Amino acid sequence: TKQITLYTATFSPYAHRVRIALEEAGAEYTTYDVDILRNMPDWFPLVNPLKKIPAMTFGGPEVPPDQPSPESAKIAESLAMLEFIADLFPDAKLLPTDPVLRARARTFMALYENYVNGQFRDVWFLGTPADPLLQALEMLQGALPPDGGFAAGEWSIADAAVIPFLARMFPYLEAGLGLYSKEDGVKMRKAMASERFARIRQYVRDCRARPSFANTWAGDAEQVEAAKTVPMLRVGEHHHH
Amino acid sequence: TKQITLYTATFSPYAHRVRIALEEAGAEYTTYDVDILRNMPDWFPLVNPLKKIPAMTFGGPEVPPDQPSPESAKIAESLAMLEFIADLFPDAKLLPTDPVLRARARTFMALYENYVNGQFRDVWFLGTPADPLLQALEMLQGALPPDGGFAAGEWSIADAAVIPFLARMFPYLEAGLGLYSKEDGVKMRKAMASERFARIRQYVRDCRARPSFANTWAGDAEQVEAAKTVPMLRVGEHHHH
Ligand SMILES: N[C@@H](CCC(=O)N[C@@H](CSC(=S)NCCc1ccccc1)C(=O)NCC(=O)O)C(=O)O
Ligand SMILES: N[C@@H](CCC(=O)N[C@@H](CSC(=S)NCCc1ccccc1)C(=O)NCC(=O)O)C(=O)O
Ligand SMILES: [Ca+2]
Repeated sequence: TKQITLYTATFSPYAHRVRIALEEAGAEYTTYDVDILRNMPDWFPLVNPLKKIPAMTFGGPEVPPDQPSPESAKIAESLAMLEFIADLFPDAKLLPTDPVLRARARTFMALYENYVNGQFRDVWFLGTPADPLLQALEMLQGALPPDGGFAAGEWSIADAAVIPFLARMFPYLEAGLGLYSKEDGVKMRKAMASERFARIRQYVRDCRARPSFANTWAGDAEQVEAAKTVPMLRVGEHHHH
Repeated sequence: TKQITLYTATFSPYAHRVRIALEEAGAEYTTYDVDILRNMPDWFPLVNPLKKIPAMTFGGPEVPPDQPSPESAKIAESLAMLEFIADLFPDAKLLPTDPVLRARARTFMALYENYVNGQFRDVWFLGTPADPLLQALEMLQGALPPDGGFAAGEWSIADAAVIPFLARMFPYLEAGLGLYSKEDGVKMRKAMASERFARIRQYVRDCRARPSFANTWAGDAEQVEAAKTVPMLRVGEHHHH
């Protein structure tokens, strides 16, 4: 198989998505953990001109990750990477075969990206109000099959897309990480433990139980420590509405 | 053989995406145009509970669009619909077969969704400064093959995803529709006419020349009039500095 190199960082939920999918695929791959606390290496724009993590190279000669080759394909954007891995490894069935079930997976990924993800970003990094995030999570939970299972029934890349963010939410809340107020932290912790969110808590447990999560997660406390190194999580800053 | 119904509106670039893809697929389908100036029908949340257009039903008995059946699948989110149409009509080759070229298509869609679409929204609906939108458009332009072609080479759903927005930009600017100032309107019109943006103009021309655009566009002047009906475009209102 043509080589896969993923440029990643422990804190990054977008990178985590692609690590999960690569584990589920059974792929051979290399990871290279960047250090955002130091100057970005001058080679990094060769693998992602937008200066984003994850970055992915595919094919080309086998080279050290810090010496990327011009011959490798440079694949940008985590959701594009998820669909790429699903295309590369059809025997791993990272999407359903049925068109309608595949659409459920794609719909779930779009619902998350369009209505939930920006709320996580704004509540955590800007300290905007928590209620719209809780409303968007309740909407997303309503898209899950009610009786159990994953977004499209069997596990798929839709679950790789979403679990990195939901799995960080619980330990980040408990550690008090984020720019939201104390009041909104209390509200979120009570809501996420309440009966209204029992289905999404089961979904999180089901996704975390898979080896693809265990093998790509540093541990709750270690992930909290990695997130504390993120400059935009301006420590000691909180916003109040 | 299963029925497709698309709930649409002329002004909506998101619905336009799916009309283009259905044309390219050679699908048999029904459209039902909603009227956002009157009360939303009580049946509409049965097809989409987020109150969004487009909405799609698939399968079930043939029924009038205003009497949707519980037996049809209810598909939400325009990009999920595009991928669904590609899956349903494999002989139409609405995505490449090669995995790397497929990833170019997905990347282009993610670049537009994540970095460009929100700039269009800020500038048109809030009147924020135009420079970040021009920067994001230059980035998107840079992702196209420079010597010609569509986003992934051959035409794909990536081009159905992006042309509705780029095609509206030119006539909207010429009509002065959107919350940006005259100064930023002049700036954008000059920029989009300059050699800096020749490649994206070629892209717009190439996408517009296909029958799938012609058969799904009401004409520039008619599309402008339809957009004037949108409340959040606040016709007559402009924000300065
Ligand atoms: N749309 C993109 C988004 C990727 C992204 O935002 N990644 C990083 C942000 S980009 C980043 S960390 N780039 C680092 C560039 C760099 C490389 C090497 C050394 C130093 C810096 C992230 O996880 N932020 C945290 C959050 O939003 O919760 C995608 O889906 O891949
Ligand atoms: N993420 C969604 C976005 C869909 C969306 O925003 N659609 C409409 C907005 S939702 C809409 S128009 N809802 C109408 C609901 C309705 C149905 C029937 C009667 C009355 C109202 C739109 O085109 N807005 C214009 C723009 O953003 O440029 C998608 O990708 O499908
Ligand atoms: Ca439901």
